[PDB]
Amino acid sequence: TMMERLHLFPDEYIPEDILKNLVEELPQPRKIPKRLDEYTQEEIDAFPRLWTPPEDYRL
Amino acid sequence: TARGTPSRFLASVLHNGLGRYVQQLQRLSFSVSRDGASSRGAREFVEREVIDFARRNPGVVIYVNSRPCCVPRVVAEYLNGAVREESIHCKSVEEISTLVQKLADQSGLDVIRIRKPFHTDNPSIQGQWHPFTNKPTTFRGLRPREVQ
Amino acid sequence: GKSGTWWDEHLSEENVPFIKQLVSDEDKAQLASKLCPLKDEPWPIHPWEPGSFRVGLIALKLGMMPLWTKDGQKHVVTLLQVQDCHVLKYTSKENCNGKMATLSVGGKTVSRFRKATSILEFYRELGLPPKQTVKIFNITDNAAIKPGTPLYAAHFRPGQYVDVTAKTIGKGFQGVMKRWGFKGQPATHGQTKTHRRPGAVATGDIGRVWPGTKMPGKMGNIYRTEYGLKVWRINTKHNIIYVNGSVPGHKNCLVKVKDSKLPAYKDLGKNLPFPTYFPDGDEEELPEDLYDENVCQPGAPSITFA
Amino acid sequence: ISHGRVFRRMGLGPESRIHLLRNLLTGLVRHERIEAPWARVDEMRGYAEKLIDYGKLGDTNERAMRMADFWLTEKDLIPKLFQVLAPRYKDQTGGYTRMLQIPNRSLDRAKMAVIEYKGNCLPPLPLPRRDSHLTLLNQLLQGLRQDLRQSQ
Amino acid sequence: AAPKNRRTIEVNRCRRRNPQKLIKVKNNIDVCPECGHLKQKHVLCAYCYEKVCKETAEIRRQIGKQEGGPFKAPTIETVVLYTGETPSEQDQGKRIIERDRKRPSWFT
RNA sequence: ACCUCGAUGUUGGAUCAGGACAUCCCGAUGGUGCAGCCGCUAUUAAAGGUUCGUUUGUUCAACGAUUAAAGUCCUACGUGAUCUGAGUUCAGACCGGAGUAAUCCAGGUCGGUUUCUAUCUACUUUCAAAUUCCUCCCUGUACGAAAGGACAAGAGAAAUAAGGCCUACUUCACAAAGCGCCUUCCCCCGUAAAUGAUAUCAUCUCAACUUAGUAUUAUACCCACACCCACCCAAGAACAGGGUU
RNA sequence: UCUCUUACUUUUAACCAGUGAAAUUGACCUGCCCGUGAAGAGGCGGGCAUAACACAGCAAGACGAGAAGACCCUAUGGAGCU
RNA sequence: ACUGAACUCCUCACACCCAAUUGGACCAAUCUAUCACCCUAUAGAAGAACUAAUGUUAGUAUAAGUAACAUGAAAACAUUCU
RNA sequence: GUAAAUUUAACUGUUAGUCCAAAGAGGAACAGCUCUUUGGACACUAGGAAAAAACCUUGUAGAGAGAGUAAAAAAUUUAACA
RNA sequence: GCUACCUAAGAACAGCUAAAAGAGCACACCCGUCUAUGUAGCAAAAUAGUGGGAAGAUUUAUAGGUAGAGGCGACAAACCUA
Ligand SMILES: [Mg+2]
Ligand SMILES: [Mg+2]
Ligand SMILES: [Mg+2]
Ligand SMILES: [Mg+2]
Ligand SMILES: [Mg+2]
Ligand SMILES: [Mg+2]
Ligand SMILES: [Mg+2]
Ligand SMILES: [Mg+2]
Ligand SMILES: [Mg+2]
Ligand SMILES: [Mg+2]
Ligand SMILES: [Mg+2]
Ligand SMILES: [Mg+2]
Ligand SMILES: [Mg+2]
Ligand SMILES: [Mg+2]
Ligand SMILES: [Mg+2]
Ligand SMILES: [Mg+2]
Ligand SMILES: [Mg+2]
Ligand SMILES: [Mg+2]
Ligand SMILES: [Mg+2]
Ligand SMILES: [Mg+2]
Ligand SMILES: [Mg+2]
Ligand SMILES: [Mg+2]
Ligand SMILES: [Mg+2]
Ligand SMILES: [Mg+2]
Ligand SMILES: [Mg+2]
Ligand SMILES: [Mg+2]
Ligand SMILES: [Mg+2]
Ligand SMILES: [Mg+2]
Ligand SMILES: [Mg+2]
Ligand SMILES: [Mg+2]
Ligand SMILES: [Mg+2]
Ligand SMILES: [Mg+2]
Ligand SMILES: [Mg+2]
Ligand SMILES: [Mg+2]
Ligand SMILES: [Mg+2]
Ligand SMILES: [Zn+2]
Repeated sequence: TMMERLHLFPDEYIPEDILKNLVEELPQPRKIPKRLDEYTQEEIDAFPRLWTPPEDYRL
Repeated sequence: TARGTPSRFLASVLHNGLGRYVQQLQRLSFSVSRDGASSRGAREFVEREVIDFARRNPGVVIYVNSRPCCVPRVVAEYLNGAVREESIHCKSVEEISTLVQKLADQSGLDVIRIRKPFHTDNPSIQGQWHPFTNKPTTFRGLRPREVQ
Repeated sequence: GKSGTWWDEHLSEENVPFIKQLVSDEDKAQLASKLCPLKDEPWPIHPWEPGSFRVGLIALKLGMMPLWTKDGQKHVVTLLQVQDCHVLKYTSKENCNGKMATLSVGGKTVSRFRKATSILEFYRELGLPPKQTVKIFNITDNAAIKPGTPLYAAHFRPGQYVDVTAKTIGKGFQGVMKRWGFKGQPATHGQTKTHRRPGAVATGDIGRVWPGTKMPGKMGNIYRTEYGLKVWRINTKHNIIYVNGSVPGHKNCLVKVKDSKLPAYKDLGKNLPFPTYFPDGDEEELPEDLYDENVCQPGAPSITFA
Repeated sequence: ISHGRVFRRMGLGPESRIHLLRNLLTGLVRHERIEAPWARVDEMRGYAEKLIDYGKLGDTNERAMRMADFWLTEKDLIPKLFQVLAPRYKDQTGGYTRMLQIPNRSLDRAKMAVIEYKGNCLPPLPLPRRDSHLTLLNQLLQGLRQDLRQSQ
Repeated sequence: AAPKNRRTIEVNRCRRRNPQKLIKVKNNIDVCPECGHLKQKHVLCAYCYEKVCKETAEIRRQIGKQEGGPFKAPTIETVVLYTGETPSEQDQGKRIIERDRKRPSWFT
């Protein structure tokens, strides 16, 4: 019965009734570690440069 | 065993302690044998202690029937209508006095399982718990994933 | 309460042939009313795409017959006759599984007096006499046909491969030897009442017997599907198909025949009439018999090798 | 497995089955009405019709004489068969041996029935009568038949 | 093979009282149009069949009285006649069996 | 000697097999004292198969003819309320021997009763997606010095196993069957290689990645809620099911 | 006998009516896998499964039933025989 | 940091959780002596207490409405037929 | 520190025991293998190690819908080279 | 009164080939070699098929006799009322 009370869905789509019954969207446990493209460039300016590479290096 | 016996909830009979307290016992029917070794303790009780017990609490009525019987009995009827009959066959004076005092003390409700021994009648004061207690409201009552 | 009743309980002696004649003329006129589907209001006919699926038919196993080829060998054919075939209802793609649309197809005609109420209401709204069986054909939506159209035996063409399906012949509660083909015990070297027993059924450690164990039980009334039967010959006057080989089920049952699903015959359907063969809009009458190029015809010069 | 297998197995063999049907058929030719269990009267009706056909074949024919000599075990019913029953059925082809169920035997509760040759100077069976023409459904269908014949 | 434990009364009541073993109510019964003696459909009424079987036994008794001993089996058709009821002109060559009774009002 | 002597019936054999891979073959890879054909070894792979007879009771064992193969082991040394008792476990007797004798032999032989009507669990179509051999071309080519003799691609035929059928043959006949006929469709991963860092070379990657490399997010059966006395049936133990226009 | 079994008849068998046993039975509301345990679990631990009820088969299990093992040992228990 | 016992504390009362064996206090039914007289008391006595011995007798269950068991056919119930 | 020991009179019962730690002997420096010694446990309650006799905590008995504690959860990931 | 043996007086053995025969085939009869059914069965040892003897050391009816430290035994330690 407890598993009958549980409704899971594969994507963002939820039917209209179950969207109408909702209360209190729960916070997430994990933190979604925020990949480098989204770092709001002032934060990249805030973090210091740690090392001076030699000028004759090709990478 | 508790599953094999009935049960009641803890309650007073007619709200005794709020207003005035009343003695919940009405009658005490003593049947004592004239001759007989089975009722010697009840014989000495009727001689010496029943008059002082009757003067002790005037609410109860005491009858001494003085009948030829092999097993002397005391019949106690309470205010709400219950009847509890116990035997005083071959007991001392002290045990009979303790028995009739314990009969005079208790109320007529049945001696069964007492089942959660407290009877608060307004159990909540600040407001009983519902699932929207300790849950904050949001602006214009919008549910999650709502558009307007 | 209510007693059981049937159609001719309370009729008089005079009214029964009138009632039979009336309903026979009525449903014969109903069957003759749908004879011209292309001039009524046909659904739009689409050309053949490489990934499509057409509807099948429902035929009746008449019997079997030999048939010889031009190189001398003998093949045996099964005569399937399409008596009265009509598409019944069209369920769209989003209403069954979301994958492929379906088409309902009805079999040979039966009496109105022996069907249920809802079936009679369904056929009364459709306008046809009731059918004996109803099968489901998964099609894609470019081959949707109007419900109530007729289906004929020239839907198939000589040289093709069809898959046939029916209820096989029931043999009842059969023993283990005739069912699963086991060997029994020997006959006379001392054996005591064990001539046809299954013997051991499980090992000694497990303390049970497995679910998939072969045991005595009922056998032979179950749908089986015969795959990849070549069609040799088409007879248009009596609407008879000539498949190759044997077909499951006793004679005069009903079979469900559609084009094959085998991967070798994947896209051979370009030269078949695709919505369905229509007897009106061909503008040319087909012959009475259509033959493959390798089957020896009846009127033939009686082949001599060289 | 008995697909298409006529002739239910009656006695203690085939020969006792044919002897039982022979005795029942002899009783039918003699008494013109017979009560016996249901499968037995079914088989005996199926045989009695073709016995009447061989009686219709004629008296001088030796093959019909051999069949009547085999099937009638009292030897007086052969003039009866060739001179009473077969002239009576000279117009009809196969409509006879009317068979109807009678409820149950008393002892072992077996399904009984009664067959009779037509003609049959005995009192008639209480046959199941079809419903009358003057009832409600029949009068409505009679109105429909007259209305459609007038419309045609 | 032997039982390992005795079946209870609960298992026995669950066996011998299910709807597969109970006697099924039948609804084929109606009244007979003559004499109303509770016939069944598709089956001849027992009272009327008893009537015609009694009268058939009486007619066969008179027939056996007319035929002497065994093996007579006459070569002409028969008719029966009740009290009064003279032989009609079609019933000349037919054998006559007259018992003694009125012709009952169902035998025509 | 830890349950079992108020009984766990013992060896083989017949039917039915389930499972493990430390693999006999069919599949795919590395090395070779691999010129080819046969071979040896190592990795992966249990979907499938693993013959017919003689003798000894044999499981073992020896031999004949085959096949791609006649695999190991466990399952109460699988399975005796499914079967046999061939020896092996009595009562008779013979031979050799021990013993005065009665008697005996991990010596042999002839003969010697296999009882149960299923109470409980479990089970009683999982609807279907097969395997292998052989023949022809290549080719008498690649390979030697010659014998000998391949892969890969293409074509055709069968056998086994499964599912059905009666038109020819046959037992037999208003039926059931094989000796007869028809059909049978997708893989499976161990390595072989680009680019490229930690380590500016190189490096197939428990580095980020790119190909063989993934069959499948596979399709066909079956999916109409109640007319039900009675009759028939290719449907069927009863029940249930199909037809009665 | 078998390769390799098939058809038919009777008995048997299934349904209806009547009469109407026996061995057996601690109570059972009586499932599967792994592990554990007086060393082989339906009753214990962890998982899995799970609306109820007959009717007809099968014998893998209930260390299944009838015989206080007939094989082995003990008893200051018997008895036959020399 | 927390959970976690019949260990300990907390209110009350405290003789009230071992095999064989031993010690102690009570007690139902029965008869007798004396009391008692809607079933009791003081003493003596004993055929003085059954969830169990494949215990004996009697009743009824499960197996089970299961195994098994019968009557040749027609008919005038004179007879005939196989 | 404690309160038990000796003797006297009268008897029954135990005297076919297991596991763990240690010193040993036989065996294979094998066995849930056999035999002594020292100690503990079981054949007595409860909690824990998954169910578990012998491993750990804990013993003197009840009611409580109070509390504080004893024993009580397994951590590990590794091959380049001048 | 079954069975082992004996005694008194009885009874039975079709047919063919009969070599003369404790001869051959084969009835009735006596016995029970093998197979199948049955195992709380028809039966506390049967039924069906297949068998040996069947003019003699044959089978059998009646009555009597031999009894347990024994009787009897063409020695199976066989039988002596299942
Ligand atoms: Mg066989
Ligand atoms: Mg047997
Ligand atoms: Mg047999
Ligand atoms: Mg019968
Ligand atoms: Mg044992
Ligand atoms: Mg036992
Ligand atoms: Mg491997
Ligand atoms: Mg062999
Ligand atoms: Mg074995
Ligand atoms: Mg077994
Ligand atoms: Mg057996
Ligand atoms: Mg011996
Ligand atoms: Mg059952
Ligand atoms: Mg069980
Ligand atoms: Mg286990
Ligand atoms: Mg058990
Ligand atoms: Mg047993
Ligand atoms: Mg014993
Ligand atoms: Mg001793
Ligand atoms: Mg002694
Ligand atoms: Mg002695
Ligand atoms: Mg002696
Ligand atoms: Mg304490
Ligand atoms: Mg006693
Ligand atoms: Mg008792
Ligand atoms: Mg017993
Ligand atoms: Mg008892
Ligand atoms: Mg019955
Ligand atoms: Mg049963
Ligand atoms: Mg029976
Ligand atoms: Mg020991
Ligand atoms: Mg002789
Ligand atoms: Mg022998
Ligand atoms: Mg002879
Ligand atoms: Mg001897
Ligand atoms: Zn009537």
